[PDB]
Amino acid sequence: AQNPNCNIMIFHPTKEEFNDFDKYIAYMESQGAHRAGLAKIIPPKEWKARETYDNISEILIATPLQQVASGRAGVFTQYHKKKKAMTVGEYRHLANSKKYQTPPHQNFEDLERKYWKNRIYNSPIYGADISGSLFDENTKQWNLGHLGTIQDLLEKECGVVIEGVNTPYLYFGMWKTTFAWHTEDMDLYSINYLHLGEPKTWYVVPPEHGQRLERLARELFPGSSRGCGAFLRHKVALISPTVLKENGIPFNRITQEAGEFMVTFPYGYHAGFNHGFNCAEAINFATPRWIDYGKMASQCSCGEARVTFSMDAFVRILQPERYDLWKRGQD
Ligand SMILES: O=C(O)CNC(=O)C(=O)O
Ligand SMILES: [Mg+2]
Ligand code: NI
Ligand SMILES: [Zn+2]
Repeated sequence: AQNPNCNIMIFHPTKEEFNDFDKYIAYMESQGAHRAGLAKIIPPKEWKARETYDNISEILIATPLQQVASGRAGVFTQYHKKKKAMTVGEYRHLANSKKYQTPPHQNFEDLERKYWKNRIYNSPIYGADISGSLFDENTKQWNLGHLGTIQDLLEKECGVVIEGVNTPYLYFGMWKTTFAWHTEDMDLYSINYLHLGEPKTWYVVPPEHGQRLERLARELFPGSSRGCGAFLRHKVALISPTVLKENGIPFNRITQEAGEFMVTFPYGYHAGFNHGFNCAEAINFATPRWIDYGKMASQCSCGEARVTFSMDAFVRILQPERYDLWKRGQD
């Protein structure tokens, strides 16, 4: 069995290997990359996402979100407070302000220490889930707006034709912006490209050990667990690496820098934080190997998780027994 310790693997495809996206994902899996839940892909030196980032300031962040924490430094939740609209140029100036800018630090490890010590005492502002793309249309390789759609994958594998679309989303971050512990909708894959700016640190639990993280989360968040049998779908709970180590939960960590892709694999729980002002693009995708994970994915039916239109069909076709309850949670 490849990668039996479930380490995060880093790939360096050549320009030739970068042509066929599906083939390269299958290659990484042949080497055991999915066992980690996360992989890093460094694009060939000849590749670029677009020519420059000099003209992005006028993109609108319609509903910036202030991420307010509650709890203790290593075990906390966050809620998202809506703020007034602002442009990317306005948001960048805000991220760089004395109130929000990255503090002086020695290296990524020192910054990680400062994040877990101090995150809860501040409320950073995030642009999230902004439909759009920063890939140039002429970028043919690994262009996250030109991938094969999940609806087409389901049709190819299972024969069923369904409604729905699959487009990418932009994220604008600043120091201490935080992504809570979660798997993707329907335990899909994700791909994330860091277009510009400061890094993102990721934490990940191997898919084969995801239920260990779920059991710890039920212990640490006991009222939320009573409220919903899939409350991590709410995407609000944080647990630090020190707490995970104290509780014996298997995990790994890695820092993504600008110009790098990260792939999350089905049922790989992940969480993390941004180091400073940045912009990322991400989208969900599927392969044949996902189908079995989609069929088994937990679902939130309490009303909190509310998701895209296109998840309806996935539930309806892959999880018909659950469909009526889940749809009630959507309405
Ligand atoms: O950029 C982001 O905020 C978050 N990305 C992910 O959790 C992902 O690609 O799965
Ligand atoms: Mg612009
Ligand atoms: Ni994710
Ligand atoms: Zn719920």
